Amino acid sequence: KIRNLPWVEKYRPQTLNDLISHQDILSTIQKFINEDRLPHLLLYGPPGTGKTSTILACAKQLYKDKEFGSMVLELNASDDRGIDIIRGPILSFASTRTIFKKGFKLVILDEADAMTQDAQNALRRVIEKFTENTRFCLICNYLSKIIPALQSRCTRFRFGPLTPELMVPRLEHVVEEEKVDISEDGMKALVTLSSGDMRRALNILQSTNMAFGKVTEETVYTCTGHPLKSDIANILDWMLNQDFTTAYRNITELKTLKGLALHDILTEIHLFVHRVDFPSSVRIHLLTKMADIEYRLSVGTNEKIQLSSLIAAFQVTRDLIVAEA
Amino acid sequence: IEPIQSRCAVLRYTKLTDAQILTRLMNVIEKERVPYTDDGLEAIIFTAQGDMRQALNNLQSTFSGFGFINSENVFKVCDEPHPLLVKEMIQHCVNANIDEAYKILAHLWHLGYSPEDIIGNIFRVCKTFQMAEYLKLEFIKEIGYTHMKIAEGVNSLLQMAGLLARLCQKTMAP
Amino acid sequence: SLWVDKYRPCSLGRLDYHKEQAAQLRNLVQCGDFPHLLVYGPSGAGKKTRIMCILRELYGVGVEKLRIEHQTITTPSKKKIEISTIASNYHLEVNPSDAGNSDRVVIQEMLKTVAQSQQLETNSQRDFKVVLLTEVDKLTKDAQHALRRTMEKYMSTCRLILCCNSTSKVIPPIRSRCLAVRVPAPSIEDICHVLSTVCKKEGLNLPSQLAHRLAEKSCRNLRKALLMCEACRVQQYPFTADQEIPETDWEVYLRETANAIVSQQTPQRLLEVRGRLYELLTHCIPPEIIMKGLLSELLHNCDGQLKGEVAQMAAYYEHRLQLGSKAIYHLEAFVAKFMALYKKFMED
Amino acid sequence: EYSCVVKMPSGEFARICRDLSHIGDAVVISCAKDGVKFSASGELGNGNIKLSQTSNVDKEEEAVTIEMNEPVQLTFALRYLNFFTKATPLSSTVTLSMSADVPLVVEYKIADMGHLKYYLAPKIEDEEGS
Amino acid sequence: NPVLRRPPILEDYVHVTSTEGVRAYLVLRASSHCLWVDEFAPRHYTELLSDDFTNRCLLKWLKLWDLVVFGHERPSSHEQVLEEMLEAGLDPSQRPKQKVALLCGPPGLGKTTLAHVIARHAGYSVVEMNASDDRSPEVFRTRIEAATQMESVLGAGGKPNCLVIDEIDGAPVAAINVLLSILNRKGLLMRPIICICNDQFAPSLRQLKQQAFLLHFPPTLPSRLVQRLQEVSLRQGMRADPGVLAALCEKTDNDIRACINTLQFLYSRGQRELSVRDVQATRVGLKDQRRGLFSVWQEVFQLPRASLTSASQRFYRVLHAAASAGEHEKVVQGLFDNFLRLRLRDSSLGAVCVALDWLAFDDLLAGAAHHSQSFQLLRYPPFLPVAFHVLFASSHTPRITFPSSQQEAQNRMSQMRNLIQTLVSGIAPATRSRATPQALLLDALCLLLDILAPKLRPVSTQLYSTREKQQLASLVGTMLAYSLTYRQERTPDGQYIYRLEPNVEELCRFPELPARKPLTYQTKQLIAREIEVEKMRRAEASARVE
Amino acid sequence: AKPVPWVEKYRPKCVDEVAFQEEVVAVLKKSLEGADLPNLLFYGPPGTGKTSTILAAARELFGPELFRLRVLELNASDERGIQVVREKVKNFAQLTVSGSRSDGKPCPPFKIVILDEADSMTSAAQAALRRTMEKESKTTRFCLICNYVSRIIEPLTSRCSKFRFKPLSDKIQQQRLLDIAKKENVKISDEGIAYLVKVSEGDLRKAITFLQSATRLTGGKEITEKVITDIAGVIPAEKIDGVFAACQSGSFDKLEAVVKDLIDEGHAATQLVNQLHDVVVENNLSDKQKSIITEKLAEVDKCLADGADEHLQLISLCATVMQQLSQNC
DNA sequence: GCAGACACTACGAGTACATA
Ligand SMILES: Nc1ncnc2c1ncn2[C@@H]1O[C@H](COP(=O)(O)OP(=O)(O)OP(O)(O)=S)[C@@H](O)[C@H]1O
Ligand SMILES: Nc1ncnc2c1ncn2[C@@H]1O[C@H](COP(=O)(O)OP(=O)(O)OP(O)(O)=S)[C@@H](O)[C@H]1O
Ligand SMILES: Nc1ncnc2c1ncn2[C@@H]1O[C@H](COP(=O)(O)OP(=O)(O)OP(O)(O)=S)[C@@H](O)[C@H]1O
Ligand SMILES: Nc1ncnc2c1ncn2[C@@H]1O[C@H](COP(=O)(O)OP(=O)(O)O)[C@@H](O)[C@H]1O
Ligand SMILES: [Mg+2]
Ligand SMILES: [Mg+2]
Ligand SMILES: [Mg+2]
Repeated sequence: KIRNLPWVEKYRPQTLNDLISHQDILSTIQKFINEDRLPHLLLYGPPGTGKTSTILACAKQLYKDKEFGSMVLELNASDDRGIDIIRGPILSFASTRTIFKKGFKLVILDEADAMTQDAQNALRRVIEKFTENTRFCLICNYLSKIIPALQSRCTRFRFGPLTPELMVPRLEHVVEEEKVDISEDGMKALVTLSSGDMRRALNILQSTNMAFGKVTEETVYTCTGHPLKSDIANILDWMLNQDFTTAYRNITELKTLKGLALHDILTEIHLFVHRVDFPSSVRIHLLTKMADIEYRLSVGTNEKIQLSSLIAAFQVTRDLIVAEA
Repeated sequence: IEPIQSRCAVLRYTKLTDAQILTRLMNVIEKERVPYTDDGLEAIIFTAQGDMRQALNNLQSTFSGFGFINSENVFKVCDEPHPLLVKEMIQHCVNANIDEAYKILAHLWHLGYSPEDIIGNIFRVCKTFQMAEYLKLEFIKEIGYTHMKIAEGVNSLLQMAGLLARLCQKTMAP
Repeated sequence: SLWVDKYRPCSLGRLDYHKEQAAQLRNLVQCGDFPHLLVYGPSGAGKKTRIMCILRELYGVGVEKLRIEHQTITTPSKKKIEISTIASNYHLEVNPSDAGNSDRVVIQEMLKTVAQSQQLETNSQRDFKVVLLTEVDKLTKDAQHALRRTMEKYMSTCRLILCCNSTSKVIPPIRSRCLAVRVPAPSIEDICHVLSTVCKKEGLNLPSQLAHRLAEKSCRNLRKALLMCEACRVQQYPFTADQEIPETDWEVYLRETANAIVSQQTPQRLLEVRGRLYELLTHCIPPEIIMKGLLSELLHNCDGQLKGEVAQMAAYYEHRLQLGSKAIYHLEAFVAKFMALYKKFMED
Repeated sequence: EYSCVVKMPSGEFARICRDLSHIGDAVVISCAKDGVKFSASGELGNGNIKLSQTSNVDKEEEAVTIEMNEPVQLTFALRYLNFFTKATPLSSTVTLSMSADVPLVVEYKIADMGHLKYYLAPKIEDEEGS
Repeated sequence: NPVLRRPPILEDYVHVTSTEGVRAYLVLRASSHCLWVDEFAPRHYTELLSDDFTNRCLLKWLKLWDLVVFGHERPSSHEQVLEEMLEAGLDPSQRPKQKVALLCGPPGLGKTTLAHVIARHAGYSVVEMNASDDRSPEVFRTRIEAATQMESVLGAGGKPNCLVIDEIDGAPVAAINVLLSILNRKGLLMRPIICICNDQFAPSLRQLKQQAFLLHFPPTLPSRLVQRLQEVSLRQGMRADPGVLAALCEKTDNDIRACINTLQFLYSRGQRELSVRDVQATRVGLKDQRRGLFSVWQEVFQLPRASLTSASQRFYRVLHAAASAGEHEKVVQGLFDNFLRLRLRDSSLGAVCVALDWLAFDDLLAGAAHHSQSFQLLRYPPFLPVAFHVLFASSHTPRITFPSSQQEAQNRMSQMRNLIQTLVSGIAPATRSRATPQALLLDALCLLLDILAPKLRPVSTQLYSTREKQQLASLVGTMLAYSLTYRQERTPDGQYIYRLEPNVEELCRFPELPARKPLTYQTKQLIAREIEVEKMRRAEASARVE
Repeated sequence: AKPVPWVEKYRPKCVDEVAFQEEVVAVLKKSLEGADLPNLLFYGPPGTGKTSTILAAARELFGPELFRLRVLELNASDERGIQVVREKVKNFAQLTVSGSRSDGKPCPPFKIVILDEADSMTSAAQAALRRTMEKESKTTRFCLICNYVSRIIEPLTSRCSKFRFKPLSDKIQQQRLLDIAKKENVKISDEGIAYLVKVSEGDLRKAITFLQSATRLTGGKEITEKVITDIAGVIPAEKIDGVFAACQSGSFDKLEAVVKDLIDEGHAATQLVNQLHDVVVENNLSDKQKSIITEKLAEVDKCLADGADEHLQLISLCATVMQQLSQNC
C-alpha cells in the first residue's frame, strides 16, 4: 500500500541483499548467521552508511515475527541507558532464558558512543559472562568514545563511506520505484553531493523531485544551493588572475546572482587548493587562512568581510607565486 | 588507591609479543584445522596489536567469511591500525612536509574516520613522539586549539588541513 | 538627593539636548504599535532618562511610583536564586545579569510569565505592558537565544525596551527583532549648558571655563559631570576658574599601576603589578575598563612607532580575556608582553 | 458588569483546583448557561469536570447556580488559583465572575466583618486563525 | 619548480598573475597459613620499625593519662613543640591538654602497628573503629560514647579502653564535629583517643589539627628496613644481598608492607637467591604513589641533581608526577603563584609570556569543556606543569609557597559584591532605577564620598552661619537619601570612633593612594545627631501631612 | 481594535505569502497537495523567514483546530534538556494521528515537531533525537530550524533535508516593501526605498521595522532618504573621510581623537567595519595593503562577534590601517 | 475495634567528576 514516509525510511534495506557497498563484511555476517556463529559485533563508521539497517536486517533474518519482541532488546540514545539499566533490564534480559522458543537472544545498543563510561564498564562482564545465551551489537560513529575494553570484546567492522560507483544502482532502484525523470548529470550530482551517504542522496533526490519535478544538474545545484564546479573555477581564476577590486566585484556579483554561501565556497576552494601545484610555503599559508575564515563563519559575523578576507588570502600570495617562477 | 596497592602485590602485565600471540594462534589453528599462510598470520598479528581477543576475533571472522588465511582475506574484513599512519603523518609534519601529511590525512578521511578520532590519534602520537620537547609542547597546544574548534561544532577536512599547516608552521618558526 | 537625580527631566519636551530625537521618539510611541527598542550609547548619555520619558509619554505619571519586587527562581540545578525588580503599575524593570550565568533561567521562567498573561485593568493601563531589560550586553548568549521567541510571540501585549552600551555584544537575532535607537553622548556645549542650568536653578554662578574643564574631564559623561560639579560646589563654594576637580580613586590607581609598569620591566615588578591588578579586580572594576585605562595611560609614555603595536596587543589580550574566564591571566599576559616590547624598544 | 456570575461551594472549588494540579500547569474555565466547566489539557490528556443544577440539597452552600447569560472561555494559570483556594474556610460559599476581557474575580463574603476579592488575568490565547 | 613560465603542453593549467601583469602557470591536475606481614608483625615495643622519636612521643603521651585512667601518680622545629606539649602540664580535671593524638603519614609505615603496640604496652585494651564501619554521626556517637564513657565489664583488673580511630580522613565533617563535641564536653572525657590518617591536610580534619597532639610520621630509614628484610629472608631461608634489598626499598618508597609482599611473591620456592633484574623489572612490586603538591612543584621548578640526564625522561617523569598527583587546579594555582618568584634567566620575559599563554590555554580549555560538555578536551591541561618544567628548570633551590592569591582575591571580590548589594538595597527604589550598581560604583561613589565630606569646623550649629546650616541641611538630606549613617565603633586601643554603617570607604579608597583629611569625631557625632533628629522630624512631618 | 506591529501584522499566514525562498516554498506546496513531506532543516541568516514558512505550512496543513494536536513547537525560550527530548518529544512522537479538519480540506497523516533554535540544544540532546526521528517517522515529522548548521550534529544533518534560506534580493524585498507601504497608505520615494533595501541587507524583518518606524516618525507623509539615514544608524561619509585622513596623517593622537569621537557619538562598531570595508575595497590602494587591511577587518569583526570591547578593537583596526597608509608614504 | 510501634521503600538533598 501507499504510505506517507520520507524516502530514507520508505526505502530501507530490510534484507542484507539490498545493501550495496560493504560486500565482504555483509558476506561474513551472512556466513556468521547461516552457521549460527554470530559474535558480539561492533559496527562503526560515518553516518548514513547502513549500520542500523544492517543490524535490523540481521535481527529480522534471525528471528520470526511471532517471537521478535522476546529475543531482541533494542536500546538507543533516546532511551535511558544508565548503569542502573545495565544492572537492571539488560542484565535480567541477558541472564534469563527465552519465553516462547529456545534460541540465542540479541541486545542491540544503537549509538553506543552516547553511553556513559560507567555503563560501558558495567557491560563488560555482562557481555563476557552470557556469550552463550545472548549476543551484543554496539554501533557507533566515533570509536574513541567507546572504551578499549568493549572494543576488545566485540569484533569491529568499519562501515566506511559508500563509493559512488556502488551508490548509483540503489538510487536507480529508488528512482524506478518512484517514477522520477533523472538525467545522467543529475545522478552524478546526487552521488557527488552525497559524499558517501545514502540518507543525503535520498533526501536531496526527494527534495529536488518535490521542488522541480525533474532531477538534473541545475535543479540539484539550485535546490541544494551548492555552487557548481565552473563557479568555483571562476572564483579561483578571479582570485589568482586580477586585482582586489575587480575580483571582489566579480565574486560579489556571482554570489548575489546565484545565492551562494561562503561555507560551500570555502570547502570547494579547499579541495581545489591541493590539486593546484602550489609551492609548499604558499599552501601552508592558504590552508591556515582558509581554516581561520571557516572558523570565523561559525558565529554572528558579517559574511561580506569574510568574503573579502577569502580574496585577500590569495591576493597576498599572487606576487609570491609569480616571483617564485 | 595507594593503601590498596600497598596491601597487595602489584603484578603488571605488558603487551603480548608477536611470538606469544602466534603460539596461541597456532594452538587454536591446530585445534580448529584452519588452513593458513604465513602472511595471513602476520596480518592477524598486525591487526591484533597485543590483544589476544582481537587476534581470535579476527581469525574467526576471516575463517568464517573466507575459509582461508592470507593477507588480503584478512584485510578485506579487518583494518590496519590508525596510529601506524598517524605516526607517519606526524613525522611528515615535523619535517614541514605538508603534501605527504595531507595525503595521509585524506587517506584517513576517505576511510570514514571522524575528526575526533583522527585528532585523538594525533594527540596520542604527539604525546609520545620522539622530537624536541618545546616543539612537542607547541604541537600539543595547537592540537588542543584545533580540538576546541572540533568540539564546538566546526569539523571539516579544511580544519584538519589547517591544523596540519599550523603544525608545519611551528617547525619553521623558532 | 544629588544633582544627578534632582533635575532629571520628566517628559520628552524637557530634554536639554537631542531634541529632534525626543520629537521623533514622541511621534514613534504615540500610536502604540511601536516595535521593541534597543537603546544604545555610551554610559552617561541619557539613555535611561529617555526610556523613562518614553514610558511617561505612553502611560500616565504613575510610572514614577516604583517599588522593589523580589522573585525566587529555581535553576535546573535546583538552586533557588533571588532577583530584585523595579516595578510600577504599568511596567517592570529587570536586570537578568544579577543572576549571572543563570540569567537564562530569568528569561525562560520569569520573563515569559510576564509575557504570557494579559493585563488586569485595560483602561488606566494601556493595551500592552513594558519590560525594561537593563544591561543586555552583559547577558550570555543562552539568555539572548531564550529572548527571541518571547520577543516575537507576545509583542502585541508586551513591548520590550532593551538598554545597552555596545550592540556588538547583542546577537544578530535579537538586533533583527528590535529597532535600534542611538543616544550619543552630549557634546561639551551641551554639558556646559546643562551644568549652567543646574547651577542657575540652585541659585549659583558657574564660570564657562570651569564648566568646560568639567565637561573635558568627565569625557562626555553627564552623570559624572554633574557629580563632579556638585563635589566642586561642596569642597569650595567660590567657583574659581582653576579650581581643583576631585577624581575617582580607581582611575588614579590605574594611572599609578601603568606608571609602575613603565618604570621597570622585571618579573618582580610584574609580580607587584599583578598584585595591583588583583587590587583592582577586588573592588569590582570590570577588566575591560582596567585594560582601557592601562592602554590610555601607557600610550602617554610610548614613542610614536610603538603605540600601534601596544594598542594591537591590548585589543588581542582583551579579546582573549573575553573568550576566557580568569581575567588575571590575560591582564598579566598583556603587561608581560608590553614589558618585553618596551624593553626591546628601550635597549635598541 | 460581568458576563458570567456563578456561585460555588468553597471546599468543592478547592478540590476542583487541586484535582487539575496533577494534569496540567494551566486550566481552562468555561461558563455557559448550563454551568461551569473546568478543563486541563496537557501531554497526558484532558480532564473535564462540570457542575450544574445542584439546588436540590439541604445545605444552602451547595447550590451551584448561574446568574448571567453570555458564555465565556478563558485560560488561567494553576498556581494562582491554588493560592486563591488557599483561603477557603473563611466563607461557606464562593462567587466567580468572568467576562470577555475582564479578569476572573473570586469573591468570599467572610462572615459579617467584610469581604475578599481575587483578580486573575487570563492567559494570552494561541494563534488559532483559520 | 611548482611555477612554470611556459604553459604546459598536455596537463591542465591554472593562471596566476601578479600586480605587474606577468603571467605564470600552475598544474591544475601455621607458617603456610598466614601472610609474611602478619607473621613478622611486631608484638613488642623493642621490635618496631618506626621513628624512635615518634614512638617515644606516643608512649609519653599515653603515659600522661595514668593519673586519671589507672589512678597512679607515677607510671613506673616540629620536635620542640611536641617536647613542650609533653611537659606543658595538666588541666585541673587531671587530664592532658591534648586529649586526642593524631597520627599522619604516607601508607606503609607502621602507624596502626605503633598505635596497637603502644596501647597494648601501656596496659590498655585496643578498641578499633575503621572505615569499614558505618561512620554515620549517630553510629559514630554511639560507638565513641560506648568506648570512652564506660568502665570494664570484667570488674577489677580489667583493661581500660583506648579508642583507636583508623582512617579518620575519610570520615564526614559531621562525624568530626561529633568527635570534637565529645572532646569538648565540660560528660567529661576520661579515656585517650588515637586518630590515624594518611593526609593531614584534609578539609575535614583542620579543626582537629588545632586541638590534637599532631604526630607526623617520617618515612622509615632504609638501613633498618634493609636489616628487617634481611632478617625476614634469613628466617624464610632465602638469600639476598643488601644491594638488591636497597633497590627494593627505593622502588617501593620505604613501604614495609609492599616490600614484604613483593619479597613473598618474588621468592616462592623455585629459587633462593634474589636477582637485581627481578627487582629492577617493573612487572612485580611497582605501585602508583600519590605525589604531594610540594613534591610536584619541586620536581617542576628544580632539575634533578647529577642515565637520567636526557630531557625526554625528565619530560615524561614530570608529566606522570603531575598526572598522578591529582588536584589539578591547585597545581595550576601553585605554578601561577610561584613562577615569578624564581631567579629567572629570561631577562626578555619571553618565557613568562609563553607561560602565561599556556595558562590562558588551560583557562580556555576549562571554559570550553564546561561550556560545550566536551570533556575530552581535559587531556591537554595535564601538560601545563610539564611546560613549566621546560621553561623554568633550574639547578637552584627555590622556596615554593602554597598558592593563596586566587582564593584571597575571590573572597575579597565576593565580600565586595555583598557590600555593593548591601549598599544598593538601602537606597529608595525611585533612585535605584536611575543608575545601575556598576555605574553607581564606577562613577557615583568616590565623588559621593567627596560630597559627603565637606570642610566643617568642630563648632555648634548654633554658632554656624546660615550658609553653614544650609550646607548641613544639604548634607543630612543626601545622607538620608542613600540611607547612610554614622555609628560608634569600639577599638582595642580604647578609643571610640564613628564609622559609616555601610562601610563604603573600603569600596572607594585604595591602599597606595595619597592620604586625604578625614572628618573629626565631633563632626561625625554632629552628623549622626543631625540625621537622628532629621529622621524624627521627617516622621513628625509625615504624621502632620497624614 | 488594538494596534499590532507590522512584523506580526504582515507575517505570512499561508505559504503563498513567503517571498524569494522558491525551493522550500515549492516543496511545502507539493506537500500541501499530498506529497511525502520529509524531515526539514531550515538554516540561514536572520530575518529570512524560517519560522514564518513552517508556521504557514503548519497552518495550511492542519488548519486552526488541529494546531494544538499535530504541532509541537519547542524553542530556546523553554527548557530543552536531555530529559525533555527523552520524555516529552518521544511521547509526542509516539502519539496517534487522530483528528480531522472540519472545513473539508484534506489533512496529512503525520504530526510536526518544530524544534526552533536548534543551535542551543546540546550534543547529547541532539543525539537523543536520532532514533526518535527514524523510528517514529510514520506518524510524525521533524523541522529543525537554526542559523548555523555547524552547531547541529552530522547524524541530525543527515536525517533532515537541508534547506538554506538565502538573503532576500533587492527586487523581491523592494516589491514586498512597496506592497506593504501601499497597503498602509504611506508614500516612500525611490531614493528612500533604494536606501532602505541597501540598509536592511536581506533582513526583511529589519526592513519592515524600519518602514514602520519611518511611517510613525513622519506621521504618514513622504518618506525620504534623510529619515532612513537618520533611523538606520549609518555613519556619514565625513566621519569616514576624517578617519582615513587621520590614518594618512601618521600621528596616533589624531587617531585616538577620531576613535574617541566615533565612540562618544554612539556609532556601532559593526556599521563602522562595514563602511570602512566598503571604502577600502572601493579605492585605489595596492592589493597588498587592501589584503592586510581586509584581513584585519575580518579579524576585528570576529572579535566583535565574541563580545570584545569596541574601543580597543577599533583602535587596533585604525592602527593597522594607519600603518598600511603610512608604509607607502 | 482502634491507638502505638516496627521496618519498608520512595523521595529530597548534598557532593564529585567528567581526560591518556
Ligand atoms: N548501504 C545502504 N544501502 C541502502 N540504503 C542505505 C544504505 N546506507 C544507508 N541507506 C539509507 O539510509 C537510511 C538510514 O541508514 P542507517 O541504517 O541509519 O545508516 P547508519 O550508517 O547506521 O547511520 P548512523 O551512523 O546511525 S546516522 C536507510 O534506511 C536507507 O534509506
Ligand atoms: N617491624 C616490622 N617488621 C615487619 N613487618 C612490619 C613491621 N612493622 C610493621 N610491619 C608490617 O607492615 C604493615 C604496617 O602497616 P600498618 O601499620 O598495618 O598500617 P599503616 O602502616 O598505617 O599504613 P596504612 O596507611 O594503614 S596502608 C603491616 O602489614 C605490618 O604487619
Ligand atoms: N520570506 C519572507 N516573506 C515574507 N515576510 C517575511 C519573510 N521573511 C521575513 N518576513 C517578515 O519578517 C518577520 C520575521 O520572519 P521570521 O520568520 O521570524 O524570520 P526568521 O527566519 O525566524 O529569523 P530568525 O533566524 O529566527 S532571527 C516575519 O514575521 C515577516 O513579517
Ligand atoms: N536632557 C537632560 N537634561 C538634564 N540632565 C540630563 C538629561 N539627560 C540626562 N541627564 C542626566 O544625565 C544622567 C544620565 O544618566 P542616565 O539617564 O541613566 O543615562 P545612562 O543610562 O546612559 O547613564 C542622568 O543622571 C540625568 O540626570
Ligand atoms: Mg542508525
Ligand atoms: Mg593503618
Ligand atoms: Mg525564528
